[PDB]
Amino acid sequence: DFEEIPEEYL
Amino acid sequence: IVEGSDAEIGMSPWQVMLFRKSPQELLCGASLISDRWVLTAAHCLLYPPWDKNFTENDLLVRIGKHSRTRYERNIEKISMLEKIYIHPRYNWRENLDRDIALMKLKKPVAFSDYIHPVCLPDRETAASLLQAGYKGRVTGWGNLKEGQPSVLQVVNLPIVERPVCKDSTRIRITDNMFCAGYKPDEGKRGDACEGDSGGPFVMKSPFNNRWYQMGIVSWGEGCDRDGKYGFYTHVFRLKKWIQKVIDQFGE
Amino acid sequence: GEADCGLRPLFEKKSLEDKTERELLESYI
Ligand SMILES: Clc1ccc(-c2cc(C3CCNCC3)[nH]n2)cc1
Repeated sequence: DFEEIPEEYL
Repeated sequence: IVEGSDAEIGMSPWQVMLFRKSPQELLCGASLISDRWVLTAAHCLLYPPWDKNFTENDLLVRIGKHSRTRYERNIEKISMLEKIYIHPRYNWRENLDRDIALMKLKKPVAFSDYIHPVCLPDRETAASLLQAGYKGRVTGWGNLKEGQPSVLQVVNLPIVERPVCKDSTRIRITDNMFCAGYKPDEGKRGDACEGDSGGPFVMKSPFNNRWYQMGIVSWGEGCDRDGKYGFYTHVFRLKKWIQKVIDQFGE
Repeated sequence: GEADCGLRPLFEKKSLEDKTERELLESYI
């Protein structure tokens, strides 16, 4: 549902 | 938010999205009170009856947002949690008394046109503005009906007389809660709903033209039901706890 | 409280009013 956030944040 | 409207850009620059890392979902609202501290409802982080007990690493806060689902490149900032603090007397067993928690960010967020802290009230500000009839403002990305908004929603709601709050529910209401919303005879509508909890109830002081966070969206029975009211954590009543945490664990 | 708290860059700082803040003021009788 949500747009992918930059992986640095995960 | 039920029966609200789209926020203007930069209208609520203290608004924070509490965001679960996996799966990637909105958990709650929250608010920026300094460059390293975020305020939310304790039940957004800890609610044993539903096996909810998040740790720091489960969560992200997204600051400066407008769109609900879009990654807002060059606008929003995403921050990791250093530490969660839950009020020691938060009553998850009964009625969500003291439904408040702080989150300390790993690094300070940069303020901008879209990111800016709200004020916490002093005793006089609370005394003066927390009156029946006086309207505050609730913002969030929660459901539109008891579906989901494209952008941050806003609704202004009047604070409600304490006897009326009490007489609307079988739940035991404490001095750490107030309720807000229109009566059936007032005609106008509006409420928070699922996904709005943990966000701010704010008021703009007519004395110094600053926004103060008076409440935290805490709980309700349905959304925008006639004869029912949203219940909000009374922020000023818990401010000694807030200050203690920040004094001891802030730099 | 932080010195600049509660003053929005796109509204109070620029002396622009948002579309419904007046409703709040009008309630503060
Ligand atoms: Cl202040 C306030 C008002 C409403 C809610 C609120 C109401 C709900 C749902 C829960 C599932 N049953 C339908 C209602 N979620 N959040 C939270 C806070």
